[PDB]
Amino acid sequence: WKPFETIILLTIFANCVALAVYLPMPEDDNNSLNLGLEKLEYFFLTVF
Amino acid sequence: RRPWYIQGAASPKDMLILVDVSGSVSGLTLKLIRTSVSEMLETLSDDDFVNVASFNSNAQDVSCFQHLVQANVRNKKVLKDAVNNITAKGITDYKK
Repeated sequence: WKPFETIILLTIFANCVALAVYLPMPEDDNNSLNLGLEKLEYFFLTVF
Repeated sequence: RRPWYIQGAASPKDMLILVDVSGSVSGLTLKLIRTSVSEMLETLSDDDFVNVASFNSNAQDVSCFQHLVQANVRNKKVLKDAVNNITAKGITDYKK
């Protein structure tokens, strides 16, 4: 019943940026920023 | 690119060619890298020594050679044919 809905749609907007800044690379390559955002997925997955 | 010019331009060489075969080079830049390495091998003579390695999260020799070889027409043939068999897959590791 709290303002626990603007906390949630503001971390839903945070998972929309962790998808946009991801750079897709061919044949199984990565960078450091791509591997950082595979850690943020666990955070967003334990908040939702 | 003439042998006499290249001979009088500089001293002999111990060249090592390090070719990136991570996934990011796949496509056009790999095809250009293969043509580029063949052209680079054609500027070498019998007083230079060469080997072509390769790396993507692990570095290995591209060929059967395992050290610097004399860069005569037969050895350069081996290296060119081994370079034309290169594929691109993996993560990049400049340190290895």
